[PDB]
Amino acid sequence: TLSAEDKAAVERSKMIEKQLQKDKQVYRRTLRLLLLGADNSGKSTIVKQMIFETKFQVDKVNFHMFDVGGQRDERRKWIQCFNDVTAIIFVVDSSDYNRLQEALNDFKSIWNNRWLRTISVILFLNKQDLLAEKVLAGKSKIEDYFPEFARYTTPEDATPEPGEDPRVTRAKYFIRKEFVDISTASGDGRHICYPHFTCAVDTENARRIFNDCKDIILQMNLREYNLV
Amino acid sequence: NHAAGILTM
Amino acid sequence: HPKEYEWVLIAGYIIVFVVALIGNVLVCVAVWKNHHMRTVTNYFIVNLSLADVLVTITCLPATLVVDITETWFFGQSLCKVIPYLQTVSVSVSVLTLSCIALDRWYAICHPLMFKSTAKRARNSIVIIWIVSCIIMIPQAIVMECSTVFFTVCDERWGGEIYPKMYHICFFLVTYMAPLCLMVLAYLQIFRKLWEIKQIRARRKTARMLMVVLLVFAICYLPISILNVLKRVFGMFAHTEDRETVYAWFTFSHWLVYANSAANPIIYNFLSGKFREEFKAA
Amino acid sequence: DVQLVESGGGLVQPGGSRKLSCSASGFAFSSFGMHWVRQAPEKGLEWVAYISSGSGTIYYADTVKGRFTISRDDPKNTLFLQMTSLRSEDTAMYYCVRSIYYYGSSPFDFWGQGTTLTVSGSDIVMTQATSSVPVTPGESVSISCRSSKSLLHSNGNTYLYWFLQRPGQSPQLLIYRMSNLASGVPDRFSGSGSGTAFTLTISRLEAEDVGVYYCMQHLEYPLTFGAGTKLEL
Amino acid sequence: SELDQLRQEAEQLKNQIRDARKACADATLSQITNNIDPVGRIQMRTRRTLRGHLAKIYAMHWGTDSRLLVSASQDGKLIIWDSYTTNKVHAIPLRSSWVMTCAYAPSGNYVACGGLDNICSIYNLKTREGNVRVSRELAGHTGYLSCCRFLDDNQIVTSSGDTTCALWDIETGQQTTTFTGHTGDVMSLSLAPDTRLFVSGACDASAKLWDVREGMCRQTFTGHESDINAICFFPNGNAFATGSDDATCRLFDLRADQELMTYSHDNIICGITSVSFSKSGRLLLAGYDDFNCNVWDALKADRAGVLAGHDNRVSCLGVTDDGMAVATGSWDSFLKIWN
Amino acid sequence: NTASIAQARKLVEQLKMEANIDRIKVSKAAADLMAYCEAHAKEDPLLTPVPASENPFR
Repeated sequence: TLSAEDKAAVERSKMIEKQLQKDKQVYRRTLRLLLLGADNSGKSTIVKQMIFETKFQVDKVNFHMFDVGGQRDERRKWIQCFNDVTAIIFVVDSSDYNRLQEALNDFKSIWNNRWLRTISVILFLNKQDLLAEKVLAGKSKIEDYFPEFARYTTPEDATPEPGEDPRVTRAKYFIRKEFVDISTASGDGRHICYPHFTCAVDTENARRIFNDCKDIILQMNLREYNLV
Repeated sequence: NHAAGILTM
Repeated sequence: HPKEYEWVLIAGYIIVFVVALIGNVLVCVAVWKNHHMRTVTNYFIVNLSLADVLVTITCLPATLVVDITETWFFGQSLCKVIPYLQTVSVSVSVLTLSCIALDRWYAICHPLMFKSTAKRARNSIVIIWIVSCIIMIPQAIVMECSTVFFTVCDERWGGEIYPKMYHICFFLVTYMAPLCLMVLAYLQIFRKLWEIKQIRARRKTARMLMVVLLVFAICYLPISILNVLKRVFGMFAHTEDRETVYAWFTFSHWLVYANSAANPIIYNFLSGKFREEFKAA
Repeated sequence: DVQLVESGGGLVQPGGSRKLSCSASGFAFSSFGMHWVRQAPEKGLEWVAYISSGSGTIYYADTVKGRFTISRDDPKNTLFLQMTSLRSEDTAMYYCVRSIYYYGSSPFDFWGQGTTLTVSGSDIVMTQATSSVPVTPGESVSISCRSSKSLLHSNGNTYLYWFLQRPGQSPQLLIYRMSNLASGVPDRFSGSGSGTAFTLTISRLEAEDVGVYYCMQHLEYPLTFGAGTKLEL
Repeated sequence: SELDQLRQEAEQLKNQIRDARKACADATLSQITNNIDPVGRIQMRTRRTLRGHLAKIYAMHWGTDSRLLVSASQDGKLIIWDSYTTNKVHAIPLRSSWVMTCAYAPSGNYVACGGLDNICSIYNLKTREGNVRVSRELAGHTGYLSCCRFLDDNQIVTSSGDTTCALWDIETGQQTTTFTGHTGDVMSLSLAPDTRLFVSGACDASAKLWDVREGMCRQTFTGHESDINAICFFPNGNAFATGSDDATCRLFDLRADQELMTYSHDNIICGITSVSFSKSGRLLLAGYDDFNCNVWDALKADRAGVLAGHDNRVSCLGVTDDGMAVATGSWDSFLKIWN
Repeated sequence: NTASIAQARKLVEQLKMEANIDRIKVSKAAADLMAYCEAHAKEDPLLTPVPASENPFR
């Protein structure tokens, strides 16, 4: 019993719904990644070497990564918007010993957040070359900033890359243990942390993010199929 | 035929 | 006159009857009552549970009274309509097990081609029901209630060229090509799923998926090889041992109803998430 | 700027065939329903065709159903009317009329410029009993347009439109749905009435308001126009 | 030196206003509204359900004629619905997908939206070309902006998360007045019915009453303990109700300059995301994080019914201007109408 | 460090400007809220439910 103009209005609404379902088919297959990090960490050099938003592709899969960093040091309130992202890419400047404890406290504040109780963190310990130079030079110790390093020795379950000193490997795995301690001591089962070591002139990062988002979506699907 | 009338499935 | 073999047979029939009925109706009313469990995964599960109640109420007591009395009471109308419903419900439950295995293979071995849609689930349920109703119509034309001078409800074709081909393609439809699709899907999910708390937690998944594959692949072997021996190669014509044939057939039918009873245990109630989402309803 | 321009006119002998093209410049053509409305060399307006947005709905008039065919090309921004089996009662001037339909929209708002084509029943009869009123500049005039069926739909809207055609130009939407003024009209035009009696009133009539005033219905297709009342000075 | 004397003067002034607020409180709202009859049970059922969005709905706003509403979602789309027939009048795609606010102009012409890109985009719906075109983009804020409210077709008040509000003139683009004084992220505002003074609530557990015409902060209200993330005026413009993260709403009064009533229940632990009154001022509705709204009898403070039906967090809520519906929009991509 | 002195002087000026407003008693303000809530009681389609002939969301 609709009129003529009412029938044409319903036809307009149906065409709008067709366009919205096409955009849903495009939107469901994209992967969002919230990028976070300190000021001297060089997250922008990761993004530029592979500006809020940035879209890139690996193997016809569309990644859509945004660095929200135009606001001030209170990240406590806008982080509710990012509770359905696929992963959080955290970047650490792992060569400045003075500013590393602040990075550890920031990672503890991101891990135990009440809106991020499901979101997995891909953790990039950036700037490895400066760390190697600082360890093999022997000018600035790590035991002055971390007193447990006097009693840390490399474990047998590690595989050092060929060409580097064992002291460099001990320092690298000490930093990695210091972040995965905060990773494993909370939220066991819902989300995990994937640490990678990364240089500045390295260019294989899109493959690493691809494998880690593969694992994240695999674990989410093993959970949501009543299958785990 | 002995096996006659037994329903399948 | 019942023998000693049927002293436990009727008890074993009624226990799987009440277990299958109770388990399947609680799964369907748990999905219907709750609203967090109406995902894209639980469409195939509730279709499988409707197929399972149709198997356990349309196939079980009719073939029980035939497998105890060898006497057909129901006349030609039910002798035409009942085996069609039986083969339709069995083939629906088998084909929806195949679609469950294909969907799990899409969602584990290919997680970044976001394939499992709700439109795809609706299309696959419609294709299962349509193909299963169209394939089983020769179980409805040629059924006759013949008395020889108890009375049988059996097939009678023209010639020995058509029913052999029909029952060998029926054997490929209701048992074999589902088994090849299920073996492919669950073997590749086993290869993918084989920090150590996570590895020891996702190894139990591959173990229980091989349990699901084995419970399907064992509980449909003897009835299907018996049908392809009887209806095709013309065995069980001249036997000195016919009661052994009769016990073989009633045991294979009990294996089918045991599988249709065990489906909502190994598909739903053996997962912690379904228990934690079941007690909220 | 917003304009529609059509071409494809000229002499056609009867029984022939001809295609008319209306090209759009300056608006989002893919979201506007498009009408074709013709005018005889001395009579008033009548409706000939309609195609929706997305081409999912097409309507024709009772005179040209089956021998006219309308279509649209959305990437090339054109509207086509392919006419076969022409009679001698198709000699006219054809106008290409845009119209958009949503809640609170303004249909029939922009009219084209028209091609001159020379050729050598349970619908609503909108009668307009006056035909020529001699007017002076600076006086209130009222123009009456009686329907036969009641145009007041159940959802409150009274689908009656008032158009103005000046001598030598194309028609222009004055009032849509019996009271709402069109965007760009002076505030001295106003419409009133109910159900089957409607009226237009003009206060302080200027010299640029002479012309013919048409009343269209829009309750149900075919949209039937009125005979038009001339305002001779 | 002088800074200690300045801090002591500030402390003595705060003590003076505390004693002055204490001297002007003789009874409470619950001791005057004890004799009136209560409301009783309220059963409001979902009439329309509007399903078009792809992600979480973040804000909505009813048009001034109580029929059309705009809703903004996190997939980067405004959708304008005709709520009587659930038709989609418009679908506007945004430049940046992170939108935290929404507004409908009181003329029906414009629609504003903003978010994590620090920019208030103002869209013009009634064009001569049939499409929705970005009329302009206001950009002077230093943080994300959380609420936008139209005064008329030419000026708009925006509250951003860099402890500031601003009054923009759309015809030029530069902000004409900047309201500062907060010490935390301003999360929501609401204008008076006369639009001569508005009120704004922040994360420093305080709400402030600003004068639009002059430009100075008039009064501050400190009653809460956590971040205020919803605020709305009582309909005569002499009270307002705030919603916070400590699971309690409360009703402050402007002339008595202090808090009158606290709406809370011990089985409620999650924070409030939306607050708006009703047309009389007797139903303080509230949207919660536990996926359902609650209707509070706003004179005797007892609860009077719930509006359950959402699967996820209720993020926005609004009452029409004739008072004949309540639209709640939540994070499961649904708006729902109740009356 | 004079910017802290300017901010403190601005804050105390803000406080003494907020201290000199006239306040009515809470009893009268509660009475006026009650009077407005009971003088517009008949015009509320959420408090007093309207019949389904005048309810357009039916």
